[PDB]
Amino acid sequence: PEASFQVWNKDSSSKNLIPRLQKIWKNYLSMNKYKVSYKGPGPGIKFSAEALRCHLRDHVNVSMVEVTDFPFNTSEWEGYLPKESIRTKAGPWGRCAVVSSAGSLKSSQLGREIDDHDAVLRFNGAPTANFQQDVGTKTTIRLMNSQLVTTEKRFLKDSLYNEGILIVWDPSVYHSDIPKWYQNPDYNFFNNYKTYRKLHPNQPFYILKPQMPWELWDILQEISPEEIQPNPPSSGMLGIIIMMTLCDQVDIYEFLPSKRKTDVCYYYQKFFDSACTMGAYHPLLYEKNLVKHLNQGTDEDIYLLGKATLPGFRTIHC
Ligand SMILES: *[C@@H]1O[C@H](CO)[C@@H](O[C@@H]2O[C@H](CO)[C@@H](O[C@@H]3O[C@H](CO[C@H]4O[C@H](CO)[C@@H](O)[C@H](O)[C@@H]4O[C@@H]4O[C@H](CO)[C@@H](O[C@@H]5O[C@H](CO)[C@H](O)[C@H](O)[C@H]5O)[C@H](O)[C@H]4NC(C)=O)[C@@H](O)[C@H](O[C@H]4O[C@H](CO)[C@@H](O)[C@H](O)[C@@H]4O[C@@H]4O[C@H](CO)[C@@H](O[C@@H]5O[C@H](CO)[C@H](O)[C@H](O)[C@H]5O)[C@H](O)[C@H]4NC(C)=O)[C@@H]3O)[C@H](O)[C@H]2NC(C)=O)[C@H](O)[C@H]1NC(C)=O
Ligand SMILES: Nc1ccn([C@@H]2O[C@H](CO)[C@@H](O)[C@H]2O)c(=O)n1
Repeated sequence: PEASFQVWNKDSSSKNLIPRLQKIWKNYLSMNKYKVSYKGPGPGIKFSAEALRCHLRDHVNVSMVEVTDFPFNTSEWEGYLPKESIRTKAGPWGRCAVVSSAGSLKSSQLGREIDDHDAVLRFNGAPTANFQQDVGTKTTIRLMNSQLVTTEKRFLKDSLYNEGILIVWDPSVYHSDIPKWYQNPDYNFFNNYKTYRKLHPNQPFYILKPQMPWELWDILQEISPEEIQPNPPSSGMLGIIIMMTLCDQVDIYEFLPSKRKTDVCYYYQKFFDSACTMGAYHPLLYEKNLVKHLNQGTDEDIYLLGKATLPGFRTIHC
């Protein structure tokens, strides 16, 4: 007979959520922090995985702030941004993994498998020490939010960040261009970005353009059958899109949860929070519908391995 088990439900909505997280979702809708007014095609639209993958390649500009973008062409910013394009510095690569920071990675024994990709993406302060056998040992790209660069004093100190290519991103006002964003960043990380840059001139450190997270959000809101949190996508979703721009194959682990689904928010932290898996601030719930929708793997691969497989943009149709 055929096995019965549960993997992520592609049509997850707020009505599936715990009432606790339902109120939180509702409240973020209300305090429209980023002054979002969705004016696109309208809540709820169906795409084939082939078409949506191609609607994603075409309508999201994965690009980094360059020294041509005002005011990063001014004297104070001289020599601060990387000379070369990230695409020059990064691959293009063949096998790539995205390591989510979920607690569900604990005792998953993915460490060797994750190490067998040409390049590995991790987030924020997710550490390697003590976790090699569950998480891997290699860090090629690390995507971080601006809050960590602004406020985490460990960012300028801990030897871990000093591995691979770094990227910082910052939530802007909805549809804001670079100069408006620069004047009003969510966190003021510019000082610390500069200060790091002085410390490690050799290691490539990029700033994501503020437009990218909202371009991805538009598609989310357009897909979902209801209003999603008007806050940018999680680092995890942006990281998926990024690696898709740089890889043929992206294997993404414990984003879609395995059977090890747990309230433990992070593998390196000890505190419990269901919201880390299901979403509170980020529209994480709808991102996972998406990743589950584009998933080219089996449902068994999700149950056992927490593994989704999405193909990279380089290998797509029309
Ligand atoms: C992600 O990031 C993406 C990249 O940044 C981004 O994509 C960009 O989107 C923009 C839209 O938002 C889009 O902007 C348009 O740009 C047009 C010009 O582009 C050309 O120059 C830019 C320079 O930046 C370049 O990037 C682009 O590629 C174009 O270069 C051309 O490249 C061709 C390559 O294919 C090349 O052709 C090749 O040549 C080869 C030679 O061997 C070979 O032959 C190849 O086979 C051949 O293909 C070509 O030579 C070259 N051309 C040039 C000039 O360099 C603009 O035209 C356009 O502006 C118009 O539209 C906007 C609205 O969109 C209007 O506001 C604006 O006013 C313009 O409207 C025109 O207005 C004039 C004047 O009023 C009108 O003229 C009248 O016409 C009448 C009838 O004709 C009559 O004559 C009257 O007398 C005239 O007065 C005209 O009709 C109006 N047009 C229209 C349609 O109404 C616009 O700015 C940009 O191109 C995109 N970039 C890329 C790379 O795709 C993307 O948006 C980002 N994603 C997200 C989600 O944000
Ligand atoms: N329990 C968790 C914790 C985190 N995450 C994903 O991992 C990224 C890094 O924090 C987050 O941005 C999020 O995408 C997750 O899916 N589940």
